[PDB]
Amino acid sequence: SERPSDLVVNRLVLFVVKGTATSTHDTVKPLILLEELGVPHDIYVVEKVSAPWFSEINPHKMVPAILDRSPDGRDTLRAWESTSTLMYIADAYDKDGTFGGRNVQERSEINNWLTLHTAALGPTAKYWLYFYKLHPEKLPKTIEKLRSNITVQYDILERRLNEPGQQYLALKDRPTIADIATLPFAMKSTAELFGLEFEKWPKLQEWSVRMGEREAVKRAWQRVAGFGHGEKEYGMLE
Amino acid sequence: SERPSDLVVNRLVLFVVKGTATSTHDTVKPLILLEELGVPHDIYVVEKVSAPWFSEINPHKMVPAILDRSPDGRDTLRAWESTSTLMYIADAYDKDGTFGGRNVQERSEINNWLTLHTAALGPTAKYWLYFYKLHPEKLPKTIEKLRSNITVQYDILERRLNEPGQQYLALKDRPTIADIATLPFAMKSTAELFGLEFEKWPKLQEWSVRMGEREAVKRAWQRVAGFGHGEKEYGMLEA
Ligand SMILES: [Cl-]
Ligand code: NA
Repeated sequence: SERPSDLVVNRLVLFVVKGTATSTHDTVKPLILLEELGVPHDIYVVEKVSAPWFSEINPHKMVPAILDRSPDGRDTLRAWESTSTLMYIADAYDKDGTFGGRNVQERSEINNWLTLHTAALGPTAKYWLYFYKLHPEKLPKTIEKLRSNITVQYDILERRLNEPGQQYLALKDRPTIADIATLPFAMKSTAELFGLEFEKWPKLQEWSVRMGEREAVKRAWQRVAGFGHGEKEYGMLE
Repeated sequence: SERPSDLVVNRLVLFVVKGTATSTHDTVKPLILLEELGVPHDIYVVEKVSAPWFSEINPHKMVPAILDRSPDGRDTLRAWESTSTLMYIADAYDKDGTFGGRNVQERSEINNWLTLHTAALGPTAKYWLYFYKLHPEKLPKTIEKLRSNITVQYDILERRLNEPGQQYLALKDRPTIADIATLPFAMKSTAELFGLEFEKWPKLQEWSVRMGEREAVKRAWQRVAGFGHGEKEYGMLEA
C-alpha cells in the first residue's frame, strides 16, 4: 500500500524494530557491514512488520530489510533476509571484496560458511527460540533436538577454528560476511540463552571476542540497542 | 584422513548419494546449473557421508558437496550446502551472469529469493522430512507446524508469481539460481509428499511446470535418480 510520508530513499535505508535483547540478532548483521565499510545509510524503525506497505518491501514481513537507489539511479533496489542484506551491501559497496571476497577461491569458502549459517545454525536457532518462547504449547523433545543441533553447529565452527592459522571462519587473514552472519548466534550471551556453556568451544569463544573487539561491531551493537528509544519512537530516525 | 583411491579432481567433482525420491532434492540443484551451463564435471556417489574423508570436504557431512580445481589450476577448492554449490558454479562458470545475475539490480532480487529458500522453505522442509521419517519418535504437533510453515512459504512464492510479468521468482525474463534452488521444494510431487494440494497455488504450479519443461532440468532429474544404481554402486562414476 501507500508508503509512510517520512519514508524517502536518498541513500541506503535499513529497516529495524525497537531495540531489545530478542529483536536485534539479525538487524545487527547488515549494520555491522555498513559500519565496517562506512556506507552512508538511514535507519527506519518499523512499528508493525505486519503493515501492508512493509510487506511490499519484504514479503516475509520481518527486519532487517533494505531500500536503496540502484547504481544508475533508474530503480529502487530492495534486500530482505539478513544474509541477502549482507550480499547486497557487499555487492553494491564492497567493490574491493574486503568482506565479500576478492577471487573465486575466497568466495568459495565465504559462501560455504555464510550458507552454513543461513541454512543450518540460523534457522535451527530461530526454530529453537520459536518453540521455546513463542509456540502456544511447549514441546520439550523438539526443543532438545534443536538445542542438540546447535551444539553440532558449534562443533563444526570449533573444528574449523582449530585448523592451523584459521583466525576467522572463511579466510585465515580477515573477517568476511560469513563471520558477520555467524557472530550474533555464536557468542557467550546467545550460548547462555540456549542453556550451553560457551567455554566448551574455546576457539569459537576466542573468535567471538576477536570479532567483538572490532570498532564497527561495537558501534553496531550500541546503535541497534538504541533504535526507537531516542527522540523518535517509530519512522525515519535523525 | 585417507581419500578413496578413485577420488581425483581433474575437473568439478559433484558428491551425491544413491538416488531415491528423498535423496536428490538438494544434489539436483547444482546438477541443474551444471547441465544449464554445460560445465564438464564428474559424479562421486558417497556410500557413507559419516566417513572421516568426506567430513574433510563437507564438515556438515551431507551432499551435495563439490571439489574443483582453482581458476589457475594449481589448487583445489570446495563448495558445500546446496545454495553455496549454486553460488560457486555461477561464480566460476557463469561469467555472463545468465543464472547468477548480470548487475547489482538483478543480483539484489536473485539473492532475496535464493536466501528466502536457503533460510525458510529449505530448512523448514528438511526439518519436516527429518521429524516425519528419520526421528526415532513421531512428533505430530512439530510435523504439523512445519507443514503449516511450508504453506506460508508457498503463499509468498504465489504472491510474487501473481505480480505483472513476473514469469520467474527473481527476474521477469529468465530463470536464475533462485528458481533452481526453489524448484525441488516447490513442485507437485514434493507438495504431495508434504500432503498438500499444489493446485491451491496456481501461479507457483505453472512456474514449476515452466521450469520442469527446460531440457537441463529434465536431464538433471533423469541423471540424479540413476546415480548409484548403475554398474558402479559407490565411488567415482564412469562417463
Ligand atoms: Cl516434543
Ligand atoms: Na503463469
